[PDB]
Amino acid sequence: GRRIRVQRKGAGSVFRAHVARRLGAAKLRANDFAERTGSVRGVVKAILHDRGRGAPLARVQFPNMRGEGRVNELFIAPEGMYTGQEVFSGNKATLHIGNILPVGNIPEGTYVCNVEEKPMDRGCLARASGTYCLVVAHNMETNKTRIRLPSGQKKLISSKARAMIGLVAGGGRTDKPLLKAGNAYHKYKAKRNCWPVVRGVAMNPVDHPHGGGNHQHIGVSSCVPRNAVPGQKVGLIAARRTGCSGGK
RNA sequence: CGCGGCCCGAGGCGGCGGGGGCGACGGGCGGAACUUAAGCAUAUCAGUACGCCCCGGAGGAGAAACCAACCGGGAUUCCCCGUAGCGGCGAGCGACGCGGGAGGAGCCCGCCCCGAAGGCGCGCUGUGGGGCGCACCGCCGCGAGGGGGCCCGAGGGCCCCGCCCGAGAGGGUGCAAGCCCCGUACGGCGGGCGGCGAGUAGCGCUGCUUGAGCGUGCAGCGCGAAGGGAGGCGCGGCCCUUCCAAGGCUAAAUACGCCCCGGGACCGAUAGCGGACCAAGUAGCGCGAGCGAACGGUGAAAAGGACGCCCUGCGGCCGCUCAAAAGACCUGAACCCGGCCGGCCGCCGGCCCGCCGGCCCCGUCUCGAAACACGGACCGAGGAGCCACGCGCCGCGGCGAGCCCGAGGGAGCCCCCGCGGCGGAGCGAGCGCGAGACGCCCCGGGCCCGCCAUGCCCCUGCGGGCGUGCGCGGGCCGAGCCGCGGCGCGUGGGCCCGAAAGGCGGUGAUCUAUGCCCGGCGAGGGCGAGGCCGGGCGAAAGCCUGGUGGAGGCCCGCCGCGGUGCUGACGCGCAGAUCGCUCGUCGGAGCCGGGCAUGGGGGCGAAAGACUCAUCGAACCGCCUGGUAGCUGGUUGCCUCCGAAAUGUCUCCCAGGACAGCCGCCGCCCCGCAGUUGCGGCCCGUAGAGCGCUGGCCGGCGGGAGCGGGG
RNA sequence: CCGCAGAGGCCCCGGGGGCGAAGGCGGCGCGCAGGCCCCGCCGGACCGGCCUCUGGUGCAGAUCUCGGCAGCAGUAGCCGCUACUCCGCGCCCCGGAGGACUGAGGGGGAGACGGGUUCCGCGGCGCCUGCAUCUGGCCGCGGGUGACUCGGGCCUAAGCGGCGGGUGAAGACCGGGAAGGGGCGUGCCCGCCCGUCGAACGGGGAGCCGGCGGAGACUCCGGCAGGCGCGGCCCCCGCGGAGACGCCCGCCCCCCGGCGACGCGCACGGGGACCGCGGCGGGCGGCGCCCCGGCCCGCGAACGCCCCGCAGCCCCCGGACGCCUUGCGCGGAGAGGGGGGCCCGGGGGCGGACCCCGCGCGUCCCCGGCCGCCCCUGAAAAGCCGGGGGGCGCCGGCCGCGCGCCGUACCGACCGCAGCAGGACUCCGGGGUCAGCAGCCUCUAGCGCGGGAGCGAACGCGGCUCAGGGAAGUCGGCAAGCCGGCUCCGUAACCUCGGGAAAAGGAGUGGCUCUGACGGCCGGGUCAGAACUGGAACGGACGCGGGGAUCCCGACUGUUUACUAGAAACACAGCGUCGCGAGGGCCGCACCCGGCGCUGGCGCGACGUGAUUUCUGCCCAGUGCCACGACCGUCACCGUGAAGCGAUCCGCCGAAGCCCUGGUAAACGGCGGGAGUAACUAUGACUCUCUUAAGGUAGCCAAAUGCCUCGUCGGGCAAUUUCCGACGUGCAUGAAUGGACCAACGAGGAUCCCACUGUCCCGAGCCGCGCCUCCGCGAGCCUCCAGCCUCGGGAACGGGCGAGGGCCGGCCAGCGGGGCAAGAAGACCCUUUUGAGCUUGACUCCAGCCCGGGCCUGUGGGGCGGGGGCCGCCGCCGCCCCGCUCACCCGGUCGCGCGGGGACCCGCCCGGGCGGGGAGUUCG
Ligand SMILES: [K+]
Ligand SMILES: [K+]
Ligand SMILES: [K+]
Ligand SMILES: [K+]
Ligand SMILES: [K+]
Ligand SMILES: [K+]
Ligand SMILES: [K+]
Ligand SMILES: [K+]
Ligand SMILES: [K+]
Ligand SMILES: [K+]
Ligand SMILES: [K+]
Ligand SMILES: [K+]
Ligand SMILES: [K+]
Ligand SMILES: [K+]
Ligand SMILES: [K+]
Ligand SMILES: [Mg+2]
Ligand SMILES: [Mg+2]
Ligand SMILES: [Mg+2]
Ligand SMILES: [Mg+2]
Ligand SMILES: [Mg+2]
Ligand SMILES: [Mg+2]
Ligand SMILES: [Mg+2]
Ligand SMILES: [Mg+2]
Ligand SMILES: [Mg+2]
Ligand SMILES: [Mg+2]
Ligand SMILES: [Mg+2]
Ligand SMILES: [Mg+2]
Ligand SMILES: [Mg+2]
Ligand SMILES: [Mg+2]
Ligand SMILES: [Mg+2]
Ligand SMILES: [Mg+2]
Ligand SMILES: [Mg+2]
Ligand SMILES: [Mg+2]
Ligand SMILES: [Mg+2]
Ligand SMILES: [Mg+2]
Ligand SMILES: [Mg+2]
Ligand SMILES: [Mg+2]
Ligand SMILES: [Mg+2]
Ligand SMILES: [Mg+2]
Ligand SMILES: [Mg+2]
Ligand SMILES: [Mg+2]
Ligand SMILES: [Mg+2]
Ligand SMILES: [Mg+2]
Ligand SMILES: [Mg+2]
Ligand SMILES: [Mg+2]
Ligand SMILES: [Mg+2]
Ligand SMILES: [Mg+2]
Ligand SMILES: [Mg+2]
Ligand SMILES: [Mg+2]
Ligand SMILES: [Mg+2]
Ligand SMILES: [Mg+2]
Ligand SMILES: [Mg+2]
Ligand SMILES: [Mg+2]
Ligand SMILES: [Mg+2]
Ligand SMILES: [Mg+2]
Ligand SMILES: [Mg+2]
Ligand SMILES: [Mg+2]
Ligand SMILES: [Mg+2]
Ligand SMILES: [Mg+2]
Ligand SMILES: [Mg+2]
Ligand SMILES: [Mg+2]
Ligand SMILES: [Mg+2]
Ligand SMILES: [Mg+2]
Ligand SMILES: [Mg+2]
Ligand SMILES: [Mg+2]
Ligand SMILES: [Mg+2]
Ligand SMILES: [Mg+2]
Ligand SMILES: [Mg+2]
Ligand SMILES: [Mg+2]
Ligand SMILES: [Mg+2]
Ligand SMILES: [Mg+2]
Ligand SMILES: [Mg+2]
Ligand SMILES: [Mg+2]
Ligand SMILES: [Mg+2]
Ligand SMILES: [Mg+2]
Ligand SMILES: [Mg+2]
Ligand SMILES: [Mg+2]
Ligand SMILES: [Mg+2]
Ligand SMILES: [Mg+2]
Ligand SMILES: [Mg+2]
Ligand SMILES: [Mg+2]
Ligand SMILES: [Mg+2]
Ligand SMILES: [Mg+2]
Ligand SMILES: [Mg+2]
Ligand SMILES: [Mg+2]
Ligand SMILES: [Mg+2]
Ligand SMILES: [Mg+2]
Ligand SMILES: [Mg+2]
Ligand SMILES: [Mg+2]
Ligand SMILES: [Mg+2]
Ligand SMILES: [Mg+2]
Ligand SMILES: [Mg+2]
Ligand SMILES: [Mg+2]
Ligand SMILES: [Mg+2]
Ligand code: NA
Ligand code: NA
Ligand code: NA
Ligand code: NA
Ligand code: NA
Ligand code: NA
Ligand code: NA
Ligand code: NA
Ligand code: NA
Ligand code: NA
Ligand code: NA
Ligand code: NA
Ligand code: NA
Ligand code: NA
Ligand code: NA
Ligand code: NA
Ligand code: NA
Ligand code: NA
Repeated sequence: GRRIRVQRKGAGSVFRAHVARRLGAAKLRANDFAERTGSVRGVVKAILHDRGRGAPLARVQFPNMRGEGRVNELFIAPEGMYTGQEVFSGNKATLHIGNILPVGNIPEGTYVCNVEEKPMDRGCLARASGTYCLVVAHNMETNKTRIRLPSGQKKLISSKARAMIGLVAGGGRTDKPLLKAGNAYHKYKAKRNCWPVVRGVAMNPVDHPHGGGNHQHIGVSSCVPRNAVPGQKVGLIAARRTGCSGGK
């Protein structure tokens, strides 16, 4: 046979993300001495649309603390943030929607977004439109805090990791049908080359393990083991069960 | 927080080096497959092709941590000579020592002693010096000797008579030249003590490699030393014989293309190099890597064509130069053709010559070809069992218990000298033992040697002698060595041409597939969604009606973009995919241009195994490669003498082979033969015949002990 | 033995030769033959008998190689693109006259790419210009491309390269962690880190008119302007307004900004150019009759100054149910009103330059303010400018100079072997008819293209008409025909309520003469009505749906086998499952390193089904997958114990895996037989029996799926192997390998009805081109030889052979019975110890991944188990756990005021497991 679609994707070429006309990487403000002691004030300048992304981005201007002038940031906007609003970051930031503060100072039961797994990594956990995390409990003896992820799993992170109050803006996007093939075309034209999708049973044996036969059908079981080598891992990988169980 | 030394680093300046090129030879790495094994996977091809790196006129190797087992040799290289071994123990593969030659050459550093005596801006983290005690090339030149007659366009021709010679090699000149010219032969000049190399040697595990076999050489990882290494079977112990690794240098004898010189039983213009021609790796072909032709000749001398006459010009005639037009050119065949002149159907035979008689188209495979089996329009030229090595047998020559142009050396292609080797004794796994008795020749017996087994005797004793018994090879008064020729087989492209494939290194996204960036484009109509305004109804919620508005992968339709049907035209085309009508779509998942990206078992794919420059169920270019073929086609003069088989056994054998049979040639010897009848002895169970045996099968008539049916 | 080429010898005064060698042509003789010899003619310088030696040594064939050449044959052919004629002069060149065409998406006028001199003048016909040629893109000889303002040179896009270094046997490939530059002017100050690479369409400082040559022009000349620099002379450090703002011009550094700079769309408004109508002036044509009715011309740039400029945005007074668009929209966060400011690719006046006058619909281009749309939001940089703070100081006017390098002719003359009906990007776009940039005719401009004449057979190609009938033709209504514009009337079942729908189906339409309606302080077209009148005619050419009733498949728009398949195949929205929380998942990759990822579960990746509606049954025995399930048995190296001279051998120890215990079917898949039985018969609700992991549920059916089979019954027909409706123990239906149903849609498959017709009964007539005859030009394929039949025998179907019957010789137009006609070493079938693609529970293996030990690799503490009761020595052996930081690793930061892990991981060596993802090979 020849190389499969999954094997060809990993080599780049016509399978790279289309990044032209993107505003940049969205991140929390970097951690420094000024906000390790007090608070730093900024102002929201604009709210913009990012190609490929479902959630809006906000441009926030802060004073420069190692010289003269100003510093421009790029945040993921929580719901309810408006142009001209002033926000704070630091150990002494107040509990308002746009503010950034460490999770140790956030009361249990609060909604947070753009949480950082390890201190000083600039956010990585709740970044897609409509998502949020919950602060569950604190442990002052070990200095660790428990959170609940959008998938429902529970994780322990250090109490010095920062987050933003609120939930990500743009919630409800997936409640509307795409309806037409032309809509999915535009959606994926803003992201990467991955659409439309040809079924494996509709191919010839030379280019997929599912192809061939006098009727269209999968010859064997579709569950493959975890240790299958790269050209073999197609179908359901290491599935614990299959079918529509119906219960919890 | 400052500044001096040492150490470790940074920027600049000066002077010196490096890099790239070379179809051979040389060194170091990486590393195939075709092919053979009648299949194939270990093996082989091959430590090859090819890729990468690096010198030189040579390179590399080199002065024992060597061979050997001897009444020993003694650094490296090159020539002559020849079997241990490895191996689906198959096919295949394969060294070295001893011996004879060419050439010949030896040494250093570290460690140890002194310590700046040194190459002095460096260097004690070591420069410099030493062992300490006993005892063929090039350049320049000169260079002899014939006339007369005849006849030719010109003689180097014919006849007669001469000369030169350290020169009679050759070339030129109007026809075969020692003496017509240049050259050829004969010249000159220049050039006792101290001290021996550590992440090493070795070992364990793993990979490659070798003839190296319980390891030939190398390497990775782990462990890791003091006297050490080797002696072609491992381990432990004790001896003997030999050498001193883990640092370095070195001439000679040897190999070889381009370029220059000489020679040849070589080719002679479809040959010889692809390339004999004032322009060839040229013209021309391909996006590119690459591919790559054809074309020689007047005559001694260009003397390369006078004059004249016709002609509207184009041209023609007549003649001129020359030995000759040999006139763009030597000679000038065949096929095919025009004129004039003679005939009427091919071949063989007879004849007073058109009558009679006979005659299917060759080559090939085949039981069988005129075949409706294949190849062949015609003509010319080219066109296919050669060579090397190995093995067997035959003939001839020389010498003969011997024989022998090895390499090489003597300045003599042909002369002189010149080792192995083979032969001379076999058998046996091996320790080992070891032949006489007869014979024109041949065959056969009989004895003897070795291997195996036995009986008796005895010294020096699992040792000697004598005898006996089967089988296998050898022997009994040596026949070989070298060379030349032939026949057959094997290994090499291997008589000539012919695959579908496999490998190595390179070149392409002008077409086409997908993506990204920058630009551009879409006549005219139809339908009439949300939102908004007026009027009416209603208790309220709300509803009814007229207008406005201008949504949509909506509809009709032009250019564009496609490609349905006629299964129309064309189908030696306009065209290696076109033309005409008819048709699908036409604001969108639309169409078009340029730039850029993805590369071959890879890419790209709204998926047809589609497309990737007329090439895709694996592109193109060159090379391995004249790849292999038990299969199809072809394989070139005459006469004479002999003359088959299409069967048996085995075979991954059934379209092929080996052994036997049939046949040819070459012989040799001298010993009665026969595909026949007659006479004498013995053997066989077929035709026919038959129903005694083994089976089968119609009835008739008698006896009834016993049994059954029925009266 | 004959012959060929060459070597060593002989050839009696030293072989034969211009008194004529080799070779060629014709003719005798000799030899069984292979061959040899002699004679005549041609030719013009070499040749060879005998002996010994040597070899690239003798041709009819190979779909042989190279060269030449025949018949066929004066044959096939010189059919697209409407067309030429008379005279000078010749069908083709030039001129005049006539007749036509392309038809503004041009056979027009110009560029980009590609070509490379094809361009121009003079001359010419040897080649080419498939006929001719006096012509030419052909041949010869001379010429021809001018830039401060146009393009390139500069910028950056998608990309490419470089980078102390890293890796690999190299070639090479990969790359942020590295003491990485300037200024002013000599001393100080500032500063983390690439590119004068990549766009003759994107960005960009500035050009217009007139004229001149033979071939060049935004380039030359004349005139009039712009931009950017340099040098002299004079030469200034801000005022007005109530405000929006105005008016006369400062630079350098740090920071903050702007311009450059950006989507699509139906409409609405403005400007320009084009177009048309009327008037006045100038010129022309025709004129049988009319004609102030026909045609042509009447021009004004860049740039400078002054006025005007709707909508938009802003200022002042003051304090509201008003203002206003086609649509909207706005107002106490300040409307209307009155009075002002700013921008506006534009217009007017005066200059440039001694300007005929008015009016209007439409077309194209550009601009404007709004509104609508997106799970789509519609480039960047050089360069230029402004503001704040700081530091500095003439900065403008006049007058002079200057502006380097390269492209530049011409062409669809380009690619397809060619002067090939193919392919090949863009710009400008008149009149009439009309909805129209459609079709048809035409002004401007261009131009008669592989040649002509005759004739008017068959037959072909492209067209036309046809009595009566009307699908009877045929596999099949294939082909052709019918319909069609606009206005009015009228439109069913069904439906996802949006459609169906132009459903179906009717009627009207010309010309002329009139009437009314709709604006403005002249104009315009449109809509409606009436009389009259033409062969019972009017969308009079052109352009332009035939319709209806049903079944199957796919929801729909879309895509596909370039060159035989456009579909029911693929895609699709929707639905469902599975994996992953970054120290992760999936993939690339020889190594170093990469992609998703400028990402973070409303995400990313892997699969199946395939809109809506209604549903989606039972089975975990098999195979697969999964257990932070369990360590039962087995299962490595290493380690450790016993024995041994040693090599070694025997035990223990026991990671993953398997085994074991469970879960899982929108995982792969699977889903039964035999008997008896109800008051006629028949059937079987019911009973018995064997048996599975479970025994096919809801549905559906002789279906695109039913062998038997043309199943049985009903409908439709005169008559039906077709079609529709039912029936069902269904060879072998069936539930996301999805079941059933379905409005809209379809160059999809199928049956019937209306209308229509040469499809047919059954053919006839006609038009143009070819054919045919002529002048000019002029090939391919094929070919053992030949070319009349019947029978026989024969490789079993003869042109030839045996026996009979016929036939002078030579040609033409046609034709398709033969020549087993041609085109190709059968692709079907078999064999060969010949392949390749693909599969897997064939056999032998490899990457990759998982798991264990050792090295890398430090510094401390502790627990357990082994060397009647222990106590062990504190040194012996194993396994295990918890710290610290210094190795090692990861993150943040411009190293401006700091983190996370950690002796584990990673890497390397050896060992075990998984492993059609991949490789090689076999398949008597
Ligand atoms: K799919
Ligand atoms: K080898
Ligand atoms: K045959
Ligand atoms: K045949
Ligand atoms: K011999
Ligand atoms: K390939
Ligand atoms: K046989
Ligand atoms: K009997
Ligand atoms: K440019
Ligand atoms: K020009
Ligand atoms: K899907
Ligand atoms: K199971
Ligand atoms: K069925
Ligand atoms: K019936
Ligand atoms: K269709
Ligand atoms: Mg398919
Ligand atoms: Mg497969
Ligand atoms: Mg199929
Ligand atoms: Mg230097
Ligand atoms: Mg070979
Ligand atoms: Mg073989
Ligand atoms: Mg073979
Ligand atoms: Mg083979
Ligand atoms: Mg070998
Ligand atoms: Mg050397
Ligand atoms: Mg002389
Ligand atoms: Mg001479
Ligand atoms: Mg030493
Ligand atoms: Mg080997
Ligand atoms: Mg020994
Ligand atoms: Mg040497
Ligand atoms: Mg030649
Ligand atoms: Mg005769
Ligand atoms: Mg006869
Ligand atoms: Mg043959
Ligand atoms: Mg045969
Ligand atoms: Mg036969
Ligand atoms: Mg024959
Ligand atoms: Mg010949
Ligand atoms: Mg003898
Ligand atoms: Mg050959
Ligand atoms: Mg070959
Ligand atoms: Mg192979
Ligand atoms: Mg390209
Ligand atoms: Mg392209
Ligand atoms: Mg729209
Ligand atoms: Mg549409
Ligand atoms: Mg056709
Ligand atoms: Mg034809
Ligand atoms: Mg790859
Ligand atoms: Mg005979
Ligand atoms: Mg066998
Ligand atoms: Mg009998
Ligand atoms: Mg002569
Ligand atoms: Mg020869
Ligand atoms: Mg011949
Ligand atoms: Mg003709
Ligand atoms: Mg016309
Ligand atoms: Mg031009
Ligand atoms: Mg010209
Ligand atoms: Mg020319
Ligand atoms: Mg410019
Ligand atoms: Mg310029
Ligand atoms: Mg550039
Ligand atoms: Mg531009
Ligand atoms: Mg000028
Ligand atoms: Mg010009
Ligand atoms: Mg020009
Ligand atoms: Mg070409
Ligand atoms: Mg053309
Ligand atoms: Mg019919
Ligand atoms: Mg019929
Ligand atoms: Mg039709
Ligand atoms: Mg469809
Ligand atoms: Mg469609
Ligand atoms: Mg096709
Ligand atoms: Mg088709
Ligand atoms: Mg049922
Ligand atoms: Mg059925
Ligand atoms: Mg039915
Ligand atoms: Mg049917
Ligand atoms: Mg019918
Ligand atoms: Mg079934
Ligand atoms: Mg199910
Ligand atoms: Mg099914
Ligand atoms: Mg015949
Ligand atoms: Mg006959
Ligand atoms: Mg015919
Ligand atoms: Mg015929
Ligand atoms: Mg064949
Ligand atoms: Mg064939
Ligand atoms: Mg066989
Ligand atoms: Mg194979
Ligand atoms: Mg395989
Ligand atoms: Na070099
Ligand atoms: Na040299
Ligand atoms: Na010749
Ligand atoms: Na001559
Ligand atoms: Na015969
Ligand atoms: Na044959
Ligand atoms: Na033939
Ligand atoms: Na004897
Ligand atoms: Na349409
Ligand atoms: Na297929
Ligand atoms: Na070959
Ligand atoms: Na002769
Ligand atoms: Na030959
Ligand atoms: Na004219
Ligand atoms: Na038109
Ligand atoms: Na979707
Ligand atoms: Na099955
Ligand atoms: Na294949």
